[PDB]
Amino acid sequence: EEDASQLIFPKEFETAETLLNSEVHMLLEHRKQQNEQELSEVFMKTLNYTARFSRFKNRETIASVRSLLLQKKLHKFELACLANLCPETAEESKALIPSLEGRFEDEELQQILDDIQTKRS
Amino acid sequence: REHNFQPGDNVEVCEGELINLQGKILSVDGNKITIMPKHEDLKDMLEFPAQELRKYFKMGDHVKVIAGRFEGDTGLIVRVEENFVILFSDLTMHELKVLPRDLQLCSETASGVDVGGQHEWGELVQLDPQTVGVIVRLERETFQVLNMYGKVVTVRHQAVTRKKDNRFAVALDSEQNNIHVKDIVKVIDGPHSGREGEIRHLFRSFAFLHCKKLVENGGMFVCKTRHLVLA
Amino acid sequence: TDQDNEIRATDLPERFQLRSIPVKGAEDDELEEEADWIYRNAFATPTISLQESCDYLRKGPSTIQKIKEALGFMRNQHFEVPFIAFYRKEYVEPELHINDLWRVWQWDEKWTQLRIRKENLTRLFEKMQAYQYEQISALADGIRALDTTDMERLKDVQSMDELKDVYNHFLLYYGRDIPKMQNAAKLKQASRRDMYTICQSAGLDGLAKKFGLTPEQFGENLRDSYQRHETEQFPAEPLELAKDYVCSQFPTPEAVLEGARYMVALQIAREPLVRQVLRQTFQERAKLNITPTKKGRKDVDEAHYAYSFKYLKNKPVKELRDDQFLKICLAEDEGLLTTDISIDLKGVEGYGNDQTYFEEIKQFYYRDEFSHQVQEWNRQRTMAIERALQQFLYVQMAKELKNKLLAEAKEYVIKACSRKLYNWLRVAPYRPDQGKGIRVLGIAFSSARDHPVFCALVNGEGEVTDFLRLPHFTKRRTAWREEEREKKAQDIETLKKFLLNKKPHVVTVAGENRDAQMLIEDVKRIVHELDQGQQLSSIGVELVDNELAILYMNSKKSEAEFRDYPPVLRQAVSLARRIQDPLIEFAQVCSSDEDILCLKFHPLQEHVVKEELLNALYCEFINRVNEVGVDVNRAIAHPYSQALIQYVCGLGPRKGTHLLKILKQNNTRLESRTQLVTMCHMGPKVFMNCAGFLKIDTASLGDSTDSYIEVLDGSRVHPETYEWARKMAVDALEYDNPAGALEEILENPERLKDLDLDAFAEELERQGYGDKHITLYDIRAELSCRYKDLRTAYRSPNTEEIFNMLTKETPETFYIGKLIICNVTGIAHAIGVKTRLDNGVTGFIPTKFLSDKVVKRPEERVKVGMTVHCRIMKIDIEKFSADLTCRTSDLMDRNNEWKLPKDTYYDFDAEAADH
Amino acid sequence: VYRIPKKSQ
Amino acid sequence: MFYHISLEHEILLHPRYFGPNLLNTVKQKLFTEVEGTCTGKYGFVIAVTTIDNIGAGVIQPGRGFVLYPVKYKAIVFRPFKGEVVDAVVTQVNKVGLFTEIGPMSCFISRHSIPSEMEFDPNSNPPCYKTMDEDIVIQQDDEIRLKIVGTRVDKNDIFAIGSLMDDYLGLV
Repeated sequence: EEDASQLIFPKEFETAETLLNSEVHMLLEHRKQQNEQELSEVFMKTLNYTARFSRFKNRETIASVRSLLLQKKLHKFELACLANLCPETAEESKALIPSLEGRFEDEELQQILDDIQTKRS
Repeated sequence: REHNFQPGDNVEVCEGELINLQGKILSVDGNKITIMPKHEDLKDMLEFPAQELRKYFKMGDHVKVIAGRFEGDTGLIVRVEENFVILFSDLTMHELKVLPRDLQLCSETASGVDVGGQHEWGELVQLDPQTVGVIVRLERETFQVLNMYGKVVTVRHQAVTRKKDNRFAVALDSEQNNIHVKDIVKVIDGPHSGREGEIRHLFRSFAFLHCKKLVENGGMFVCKTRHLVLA
Repeated sequence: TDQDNEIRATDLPERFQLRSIPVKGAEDDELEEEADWIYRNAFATPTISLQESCDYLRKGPSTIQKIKEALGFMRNQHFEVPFIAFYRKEYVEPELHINDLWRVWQWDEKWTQLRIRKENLTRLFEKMQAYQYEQISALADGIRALDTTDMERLKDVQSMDELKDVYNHFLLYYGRDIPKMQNAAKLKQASRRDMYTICQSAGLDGLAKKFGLTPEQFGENLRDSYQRHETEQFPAEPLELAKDYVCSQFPTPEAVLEGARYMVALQIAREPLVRQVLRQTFQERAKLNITPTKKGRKDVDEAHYAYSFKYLKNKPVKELRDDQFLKICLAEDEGLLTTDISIDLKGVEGYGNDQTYFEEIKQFYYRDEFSHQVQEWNRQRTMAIERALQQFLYVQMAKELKNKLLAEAKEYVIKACSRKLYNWLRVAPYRPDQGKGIRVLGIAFSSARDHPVFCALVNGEGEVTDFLRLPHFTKRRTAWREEEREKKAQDIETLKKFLLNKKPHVVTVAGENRDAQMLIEDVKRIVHELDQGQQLSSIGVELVDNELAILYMNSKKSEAEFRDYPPVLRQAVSLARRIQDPLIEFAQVCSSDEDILCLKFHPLQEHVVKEELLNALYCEFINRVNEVGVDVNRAIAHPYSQALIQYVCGLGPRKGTHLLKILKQNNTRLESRTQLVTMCHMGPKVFMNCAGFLKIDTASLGDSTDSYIEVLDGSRVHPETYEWARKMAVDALEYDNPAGALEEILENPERLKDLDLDAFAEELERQGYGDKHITLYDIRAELSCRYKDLRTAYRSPNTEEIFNMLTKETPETFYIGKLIICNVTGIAHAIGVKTRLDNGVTGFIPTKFLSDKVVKRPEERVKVGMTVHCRIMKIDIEKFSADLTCRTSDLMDRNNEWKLPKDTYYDFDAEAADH
Repeated sequence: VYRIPKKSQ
Repeated sequence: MFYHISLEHEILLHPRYFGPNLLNTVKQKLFTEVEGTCTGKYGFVIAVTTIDNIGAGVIQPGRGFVLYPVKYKAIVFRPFKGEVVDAVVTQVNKVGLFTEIGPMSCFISRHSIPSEMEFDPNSNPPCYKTMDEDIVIQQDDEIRLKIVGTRVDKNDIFAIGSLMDDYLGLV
């Protein structure tokens, strides 16, 4: 019954806040910087994964795409996966996230995707 | 003829004007069920006997097979055709192809919880007068007995007898200090490199370690004494 | 399964049918290209690392023809390696011995694999070339046309590395259009963009092309080490030119150049010629650097396998020896070390920076003009090459080279396993100092001194004829209890009566531990008491390694064969059988469940590729089983020898089982080799492969079987050559009956020594059979002694073999300088302290080495039963004793006089800085 | 017809 | 997906850990109690970022222990059916492709992969090419995929992917 395709999630987990792969890369690198008992192999396999997929690396550049998206009608679930995937076209964003089908028109949605790609190093 | 529609599974209607409507099983019988099916997202009650219903499962939730070659086994379904519902077993990353009518839905683990209480978790045994071991998992024809070498040899249920505990035993460790049974240690070096446990039994060259987070061998592994540190 | 019936029916060797990629016939053009390709890659190309010449049995350019012959026999005529190595050796010697023929056979799989991908990749390049031609015939600055040079690169590919370069290059320029091509041919594009596709969507191609050299021209300047191509110069500064490409994705001239530099940097890194030249250079220049982690500085102690190399600085990969790189990857996988491969020397020097590879190659893209316009373009070219080397090529070349160094180190460990198995299977049957075999008494015991000794008497056929238990034979004649002496005297008389009654030719004692010396000293004395009484001929008393016998005793087979017998008595039977024929015994413990891997071939054998190691070990069985030859009637009469039939050339486990199955169903011996065709319905190619290697004991046959017995069937003459063997025997007697001639020559073999075989080789060559010189010298040698066992004659184990066998140690695991744990057993008069190690060596600490300070009485320092840490100074292999020290100055080794020798490139400066 | 020679010394 | 949540936990502490460094020892004892553990409810918990509060510790009547209800701020990974995520391929087999999302392993059967992908069981890199050698997918390789199902095993989740849906494959 719990399906991310249509946004149905647990009662205690709807109040949770999402994070980007770079955003957790900064938090986990900061915790490794403090601690180096040792870190677990679950911590190690989340560093190397979230490193390979950290698509843009300044934090401050997130807050514009966050503030405009809550000025649109998207959820905080899309706010992080559309910054982890880094999709090209609005037709790809609706194909990856089925919750975007009918939620916006393509040419308005495409403008946000072009705004995200600019931050990449 | 027989029907295997147990409490807590899911069925659809396979032919007729009310086709493809999935509901949970509440009432159980043989042929004449006259079911009241509890659907997802549908408030109304239908009425069906056993011959007009199908054991149906959406991709990616847990299944248990009752009858077949692979009987008594759990996994995840990956493709659902009309009669082949293929799945991954939780024992092995291997194919498993079975009929949907002999299948059932439960999200639980196959634990093997006790009745009566005559043997228990981490209990010492004597397979042969030259070797020692611990009994950790009851399988359908076989047992996971873990010997002192650190290995499972694959034996039937009748191969084993009950050994009395050496409760007053000690050995020597990485600091050349006293390590006993019923004590929490860390096994960083040795065959089982990077493991956490409590010792339950000792021998000539070995210690029988115990945990609940570990899934292999009922949570147990066996290692040398000079590869231990006190935790 | 259905496959097993198809394999039984099909007239091809079973291992040809079980090969991963099916064997297909080859045209002479394919065989000539393959023969040259196998010669370059398998025989001419030296290893990157220092590897011992593992050819335990560079081969010159004449080897190319010998490889062309060998591949013709395998691919077109379907002969396995042993048939070629024993019955076509005139076409493959002197360059190729049986292991080189296996190396050719293994590399033919790699050639076929390469040719298959290179063909399918050509089908992709042809479809892409056609798709571009359609779009062009229906041009924008981003259109690079796939031309005949792009195709000629692919047809010229010589390895899976060069193929991967040509494919990655193709994906960079055309990967974006692949889904469009496939949809036009009649599925949705996998989408992700590395920054290159963003730069192409922004149209930076018009700017990336303006840096001067195209990627290939820079590749040619790299290849040739001078500017073969002069840098084409655009007439504007790059920072002014960048203004034309500013958009929402690249808002500034500085960002447009950062995007275009990336796009050029990736084009340099994915140019096949640049990768080829850099890979070639990286294999020459690569330096390996190693640093220990925070875990590694604590865990890599003096005893750990990673000790000699935990800090390496600037070690050339050309100087890694044998398995060393596998030990490095294991220590890195354990998280103990971090490894770094750089083309540069690492160091803080100004000359150190000037000497870097990047300072050499920047010169191949700079335009040598001092004008500020050119100074700023040379700065952009500098940053494009810096990004191309550091972010793509140095990372990708280090990963490719790491995989090669690791593959060479794993292949050394595999070759070291096979070289050890060869040394076990090559031992001949024991012959007392013969036609009815030897009766052997194998004697086994457990390391626990209260467990009973068991003896098993095996007849020459391999059957257990009688067995004995001796509950007190482990006791010592100098025991403090006289009851122990008395109870052992009854067992000594029991063994003495058993030897007197059963008269075995050799008694084998298990190499379990040092008490095997006590059993051998007693058994040799008991045999000498029979000799002093002159009652019996000399009986051998041999120490036999019990590792194989332990694997037997623990096997499913040893219970299925003898369910009723105790396990120590099952290790007594394998110790009798091993000295009768080591090969037949080693074939018992090597099941379809892959039980073979439980033997200690090499300390790292569990870290090499399992499937490759199993091929490398089963090839040692196939080499020796076909040299020794298999008696099928011994297999039918004695189920013990049935294991060899699967290792006969051509046969394998399915056809081997089927051959015994038909002969069991008919209830007949195999009387003559023709019956493999006429009773067993064996096809001509499988018969060709196995017929020379199957023995038939023609002397064992009689009665109605006398109607058809070819005397050659007991020998290595192949049935295709029986006519020449008969002619050679008839002519050796100058007869004016070929069977009578052959019997007369086999009884009188000295008569053959006058016969000039070379004239007959000329006549067979003239008759169109080709060169037969080596075959005729072999047929003459074969009639001189049919089936002479070519194995090395049995010898008792030497002092080094006995020590390793009884302590379970090697010179690497028990070395001078090692730290050890021991129990004190006593004091010598004080001259020193006696100890016993866990491995059973009796250690001695001379009184002056008990502490740094003068100790007059050892009782002030040690007690009997006390456990003590000590350091080995000297080893006596004959006496099983070692001169130990426990002085604190030696225990911590404050002078570093005992610690294992470190690598030449060990970084003592990092070691001192971390301390 | 052919014969192998015993010509070798 | 990765999340950031305030969880609560209650841990028991023996009096030998009292004195001025008590609340600091509660932080240390929580740092090896709520890292790399898991539930089928909140998901796989990666690490703790900050601690919101330590409550007043209620002394257990009858034994010496005191429990401390702590609220803490941690980053957790929970996959859902219907997410589209990236992964790294760890091993490729004739049964299916086995891959890895952050803390968690996945599997995709050969049935859930597009019909063109045949096996390459023979080569040094095990791959699944197509008949044209076009999209070659091997070990250590950046695959997008869609989770179609979840599983819990003793504080470890183990999802299942699929790869026939659009814009999902090789990087």
